[PDB]
Amino acid sequence: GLEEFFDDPKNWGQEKVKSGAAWTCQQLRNKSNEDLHKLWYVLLKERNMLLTLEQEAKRQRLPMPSPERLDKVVDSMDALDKVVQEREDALRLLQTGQERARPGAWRRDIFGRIIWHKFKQWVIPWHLNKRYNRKRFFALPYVDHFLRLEREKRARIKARKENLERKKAKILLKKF
Amino acid sequence: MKYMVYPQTFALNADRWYQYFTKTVFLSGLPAALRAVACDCLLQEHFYLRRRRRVHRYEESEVISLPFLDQLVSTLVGLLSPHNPALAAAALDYRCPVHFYWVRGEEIIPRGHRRGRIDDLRYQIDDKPNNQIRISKQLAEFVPLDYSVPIEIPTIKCKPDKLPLFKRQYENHIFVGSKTADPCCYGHTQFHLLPDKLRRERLLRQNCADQIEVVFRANAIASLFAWTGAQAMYQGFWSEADVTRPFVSQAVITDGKYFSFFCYQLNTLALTTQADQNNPRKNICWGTQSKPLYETIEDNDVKGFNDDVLLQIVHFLLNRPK
Amino acid sequence: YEWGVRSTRKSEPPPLDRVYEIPGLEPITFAGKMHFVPWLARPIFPPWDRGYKDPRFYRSPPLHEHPLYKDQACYIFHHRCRLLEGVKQALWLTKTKLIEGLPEKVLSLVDDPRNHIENQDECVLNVISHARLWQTTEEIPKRETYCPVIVDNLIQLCKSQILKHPSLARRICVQNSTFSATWNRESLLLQVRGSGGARLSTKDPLPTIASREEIEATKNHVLETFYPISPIIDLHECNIYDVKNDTGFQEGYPYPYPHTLYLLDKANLRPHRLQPDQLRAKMILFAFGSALAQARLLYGNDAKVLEQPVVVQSVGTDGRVFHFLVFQLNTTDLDCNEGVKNLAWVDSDQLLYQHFWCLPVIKKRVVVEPVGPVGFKPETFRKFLALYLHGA
Amino acid sequence: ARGNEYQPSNIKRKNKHGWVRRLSTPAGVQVILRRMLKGRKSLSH
Amino acid sequence: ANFVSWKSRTKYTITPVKMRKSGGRDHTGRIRVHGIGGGHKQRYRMIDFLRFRPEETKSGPFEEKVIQVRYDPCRSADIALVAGGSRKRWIIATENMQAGDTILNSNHIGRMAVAAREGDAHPLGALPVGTLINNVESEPGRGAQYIRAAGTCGVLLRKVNGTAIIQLPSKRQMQVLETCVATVGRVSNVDHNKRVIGKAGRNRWLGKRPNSGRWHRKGGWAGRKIRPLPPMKSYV
Amino acid sequence: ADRMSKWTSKRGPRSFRGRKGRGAKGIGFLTSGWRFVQIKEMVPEFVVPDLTGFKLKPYVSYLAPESEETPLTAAQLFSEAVAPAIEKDFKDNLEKYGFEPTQEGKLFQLYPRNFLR
Amino acid sequence: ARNVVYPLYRLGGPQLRVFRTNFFIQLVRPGVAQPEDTVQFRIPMEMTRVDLRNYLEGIYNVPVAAVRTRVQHGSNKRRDHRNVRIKKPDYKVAYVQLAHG
RNA sequence: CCUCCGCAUAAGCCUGCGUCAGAUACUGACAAUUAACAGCCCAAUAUCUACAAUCAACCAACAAGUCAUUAUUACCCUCACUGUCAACCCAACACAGGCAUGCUCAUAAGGAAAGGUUAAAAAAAGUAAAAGGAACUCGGCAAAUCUUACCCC
RNA sequence: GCUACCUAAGAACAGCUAAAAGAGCACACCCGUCUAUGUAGCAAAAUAGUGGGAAGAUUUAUAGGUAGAGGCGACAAACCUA
RNA sequence: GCUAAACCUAGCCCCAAACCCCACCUUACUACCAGACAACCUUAGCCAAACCAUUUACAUAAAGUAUAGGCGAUA
Ligand SMILES: [Mg+2]
Ligand SMILES: [Mg+2]
Ligand SMILES: [Mg+2]
Ligand SMILES: [Mg+2]
Ligand SMILES: [Mg+2]
Ligand SMILES: [Mg+2]
Ligand SMILES: [Mg+2]
Ligand SMILES: [Mg+2]
Ligand SMILES: [Mg+2]
Ligand SMILES: [Mg+2]
Ligand SMILES: [Mg+2]
Ligand SMILES: [Mg+2]
Ligand SMILES: [Mg+2]
Ligand SMILES: [Mg+2]
Ligand SMILES: [Mg+2]
Ligand SMILES: [Mg+2]
Repeated sequence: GLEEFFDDPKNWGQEKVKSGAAWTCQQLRNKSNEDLHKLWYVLLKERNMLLTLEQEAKRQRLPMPSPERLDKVVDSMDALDKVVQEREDALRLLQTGQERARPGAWRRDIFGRIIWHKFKQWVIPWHLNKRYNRKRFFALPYVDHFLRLEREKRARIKARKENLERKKAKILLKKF
Repeated sequence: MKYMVYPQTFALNADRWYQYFTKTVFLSGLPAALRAVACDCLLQEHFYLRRRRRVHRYEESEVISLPFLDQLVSTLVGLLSPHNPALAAAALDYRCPVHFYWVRGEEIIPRGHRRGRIDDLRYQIDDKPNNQIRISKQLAEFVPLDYSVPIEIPTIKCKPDKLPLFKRQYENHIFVGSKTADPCCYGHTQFHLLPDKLRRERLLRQNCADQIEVVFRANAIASLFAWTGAQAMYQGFWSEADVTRPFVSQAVITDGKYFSFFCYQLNTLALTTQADQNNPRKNICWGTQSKPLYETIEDNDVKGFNDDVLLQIVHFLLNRPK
Repeated sequence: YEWGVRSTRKSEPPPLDRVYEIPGLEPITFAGKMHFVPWLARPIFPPWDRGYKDPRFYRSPPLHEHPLYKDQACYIFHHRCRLLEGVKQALWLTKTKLIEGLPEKVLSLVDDPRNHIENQDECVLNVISHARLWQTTEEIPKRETYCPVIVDNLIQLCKSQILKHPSLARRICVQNSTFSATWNRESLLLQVRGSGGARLSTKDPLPTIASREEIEATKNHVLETFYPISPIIDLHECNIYDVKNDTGFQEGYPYPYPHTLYLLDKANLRPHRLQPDQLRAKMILFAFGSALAQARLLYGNDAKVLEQPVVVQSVGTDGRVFHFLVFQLNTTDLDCNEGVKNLAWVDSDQLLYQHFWCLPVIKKRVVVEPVGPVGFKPETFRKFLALYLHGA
Repeated sequence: ARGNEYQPSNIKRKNKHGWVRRLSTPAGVQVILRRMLKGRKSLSH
Repeated sequence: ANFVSWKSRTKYTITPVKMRKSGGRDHTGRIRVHGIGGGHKQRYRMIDFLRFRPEETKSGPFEEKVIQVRYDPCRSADIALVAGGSRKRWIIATENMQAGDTILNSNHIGRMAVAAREGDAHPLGALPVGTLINNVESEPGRGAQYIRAAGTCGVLLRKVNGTAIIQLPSKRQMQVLETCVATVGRVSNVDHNKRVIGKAGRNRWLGKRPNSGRWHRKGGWAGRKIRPLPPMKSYV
Repeated sequence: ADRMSKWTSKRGPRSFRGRKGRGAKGIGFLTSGWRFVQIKEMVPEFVVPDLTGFKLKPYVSYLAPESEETPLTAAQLFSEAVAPAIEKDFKDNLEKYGFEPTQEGKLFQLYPRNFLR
Repeated sequence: ARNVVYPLYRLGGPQLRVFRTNFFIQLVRPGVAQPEDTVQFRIPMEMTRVDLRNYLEGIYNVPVAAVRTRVQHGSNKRRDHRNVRIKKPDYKVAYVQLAHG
């Protein structure tokens, strides 16, 4: 029912609503996959209720009662997602040895920068895909000068940072 | 800029909103060879007639029911002409447009350089009834003009936009299906076919089981009000010259299997605020719950044909001017 | 001279790398890279085909492998076939003898004043005015709108005679009805797949017009040939077809007997609109096709002289001009060029009205021609009503 | 009389100075590279 | 530029084909020919200049019927819709070509000379010497390329060896294999030469933009040049 | 003339505005007449469990012991799932123990991942 | 779900199922008068109205009759001290009409 | 009292006189534009498609023209996504300029030339003018009337 | 994205005289003859009046094309982002 | 006595050392359909020669030497 989008009617208007601690990753790791699946929707309903409270508080130009529980719920959901992702990653590594769920490859783009191109799902092979063939994954010789220039810009920035750090350290040592 | 009112509408509870826009009160109810011919039309459009191209569900309505309703109207008119002399001279129109433009209520412009200025709420109905019958002699009033009914017209507490309803600025048309020069200016019956988007199955899937009757009722109210208002304004009446006699019309709205019957009496064209401030008149729409003409069609046989529905159609066609 | 210029023709693939030509070594291509690079050899990708069947991305098998492909070419006449020689070509194809003017049997059905509709002139004028001026909100309705409307309104006006003729309750006006009929002429396999216009369908067959003596007399008549134009011109040559005689309805259908094929040329554009001769030829061919389908259904697929000739009427129109046809099929032995021949009575270019003025023409602020039809000819509607009443 | 030489139209804008057109030719690729080297927040138009 | 020639149709047809003007611009987009641009929109009618093109599965001489003679926007001469067997095609109409006429196209070179009849196509070797011809082919089966404008008529001068000598409308002589086909008579619209434009607007309608306003000095080329007639152009 | 503002479907002519979306994943395709055919299998089906009797509230009691974080690893999962069976059958064909040579043929293929979340 | 690659569907394939939904919605007070049966939500931009219908019917068991959506444009007019425009995020607004009256 | 207008669509722009609160058509917050209108389309392989438009009927044409399928094979089983606000765009500006289309053809819609006073010169716009009527001036420029005839190109 | 020309497919042209007209008067629309004002202006070329065309070699919306040793040009050394 | 005045560190310069989730080439930041299209080719000119036309530079020491060069500017 729509009443699940709002806090308890008794809690309505309360300046402060007491809440427990956010779920921890270690605590969640002990729960079964079905238990985590159910807790995900429990936390999702709580998160929807708290976001509703936040938006209504903004509308009414009033502080949200106990704003910290929204952060607690977000942290709990993040921990649950991390636990599920850890389990999926472990299973994937065991069964296939792949450390990434999505296929990809290190490729040199048209600008000469090495990127991790993440493969997309297609129904036809790449040699037939027209748009993919239009996309270019190689850098022509004229890009080498710009690659060198970018490298030198990065080197200058790094040198400035390091020299400034050394200057500040020397000033600190002299002061103390 | 004016709200475009769609008779066949996906909007929920659109019947009440149309009742408000029209000042209409809805009332439940009404104020052998033919069976063979109806079954013949059904079987012609379902089984007998060979289709070169495969028929898909999304086009089943257009390629089955629409020819079926056309055949029903034509054959029934031909067969009932002996029993209804006026029906002989009547003009039968297929998908001829029916346009009605009117003004109902006022609104303060919310925003813009015209904010705070009073502006009339204009509505335009552009219907395309699958079939319709037009005559030269007006039908008799179903109930005397100034018929006071205790039921109160629904009121809308929000803007018409909130019901899915959008404004446009195009030609304002008042059209009965033929130009004013056509002698056959009064209406007799409108046969409407609901579109595929408004299928009973689709509504059931969308959890709109309560809205089948709403769809039929809204289509009836809108289409019949537009037709009667167009007839009245062809006769010369308008908001400041409200009709001196009721303008009657009938409609049958079908989804292909389920039929519903509606009778509409226009008693008021004074829908604007100025002309409605002290107007006791209110239009009336009698309607019946949708009933299935047949249960199912298996190959060469139609199961559970509804003689009551067929006789309802026959009675509407047999209604005559006085 | 070859049509299609090189710049528009598909570009030739670039020449293969010499690494492929060299026998003993395996070329290094960018296939492993999964993308093109200009400094590696171009892969030779094996042909690809999606494993599963996918509509919306489906390629048909090459034509010769279609199950219905046949070396013998069937020439099909459909709703959008415009014969070059027109009436002569249709008569040769259908093995028909032409008679100018409708038969006396049908023409006399309107001579008696009782069959005459009350206020024929006024009612037909009203029908024309509604079709051409009052039909829609548009100031000048187009042919695509006023041709079907005028035909339907005339049919309704005729149907109003149910009071006088109760036999008119045994007929219906079916739409979207399509028929198919095949036959041989001089070893040429000709099919007619007629669709489009409306079909009046009766519960009883139409009475024969011509007598057996006239049918025999048709033997002496010789089909007018035309050279070098072949009778096949303008007919769709088709090598992938199915020889079948279909009446368009399942067996047991009420109102089985065709009575009038109402054909309408509702194209707005003159080039897209049939010429009068081509429309008459189309009427001939569709009437012959319906009659032949009826004959094949009734007396079987036997090439023989029909003991009970099949009569089919047809009314072609363009909204203003009409053409009336009564076709008597009295023989299914079409292959032979000699013998008894079908016969068609034709009345051509019967114009219901000379012109219609949607707007009042004004010269020097003076109305020269008022709004409405000009040159109305009630004789055309009398012929229309005669055809409608025939058989009742 | 003058001054209003810019008659905006997004189709022309993107077809004249868009990312796709800039990458179409090697010169435009170098234009994009120059913008990247300078640190422009808007490489293309 | 992205110019693509509109002449991409591969299958012959009778329907007028929707053209695309060039304005004298090459495929690169630059003006290659001046004075071309605008004019009334036109549709191309595919002309079958190979008059002897026996229909598929057929061979030998064949006749055809002239359905109509029609003005052609793309050509000085008017065309004719000629239909034979189970096909139709556009051809170049001769002077006295009316609808309903019969046109014979043959590849037979008889020992004697065929009685020349205007509008029919015969091998040049089959024509009597001195007959007026048009739509001549450079090579056997190449297709008509010469004497195609309105009112143009070539002359059959000699038939030495297996070759025929043709006086072109420019009076140049042309040696072609006698097997190459040419139609009898002069091209239609003979009065095209006496057409008065009347107004610059009609030139613009036809699609000819006005000449450049820049003034050019006339060089040595300008003076009237009287030259001997060029030698025969041979294709054997 | 605005280059620093994000390109959205609200900018451009009718064609641009209609063509560009807002990231919503497609649900079906378009056929002749612009009719949209929606494929049910392309609509994400929320697999919502039965929460009746569930004892895990969104928050955790503050009176709960604190435990060190031990992120799950492939080695730990193998030890806790496969190692016991391996030991038992060694004291007494890895598919019997659980290894799957290929992800093909599974509804939920681990790589390339073919399931949501 | 959002910010996840949807497994590509081919004809005859299995149903697309999401187990841990990533969409989080807000029930907001309408800023204008609305019908009694209408509920206003603020939705992630990647959520379709079909997705919202299934979301409400499965997670909350709310009988949904109709759903409409619109993309509200957040103001980009505001500027910080550096004269750089501050973009108010755009958000999707969904109007849900309840069923069974 | 004015009304060139105005209302919509297109294009452009992108929240840019909605509410609340602070300041002193600004700032911050809150809200909003809901699809039917429009965009976003089409399974192949061949094969068809001479006969303008102009009320399309006479006629008259020339500059020769926007508007069509069939045959077989596939295929239905399941209404998404996006635009929707404004006093608005291009001209550095709340710029007397530029700005496509449909209706309204003077309006039902949209607006205010005067911040207040005085009524000097000079200046701008306009109206009236005794008698004369080009005597002005390079020239009847301007204004007023409606006005002949002859040349050059 | 102005402008010169061109390509694709569009749109506009009241009323009157005449009659199938690069016809006449005349709106919209395009242009810019002459005068006045303005000259840091309302305007980096405008305003008011006046005037030329206004069914055509017309005007014009959209998209595309021709690029500087160049393009385009009814040659004004015109126009090609003031 | 108002506008205002000042201020010290944000950083920078030169060296040494040392080598450096999802979306996005279609209208970029756009889940999801038969491609074929692919890069390489002398710098020139200003300027100096008082013009300009051949010509005109791009560790130490040998040495500004041998040589080149409108045998001259210079190299
Ligand atoms: Mg422009
Ligand atoms: Mg000259
Ligand atoms: Mg929407
Ligand atoms: Mg003022
Ligand atoms: Mg003052
Ligand atoms: Mg005076
Ligand atoms: Mg003087
Ligand atoms: Mg004088
Ligand atoms: Mg003087
Ligand atoms: Mg003057
Ligand atoms: Mg005019
Ligand atoms: Mg003129
Ligand atoms: Mg000059
Ligand atoms: Mg000069
Ligand atoms: Mg020098
Ligand atoms: Mg010096």
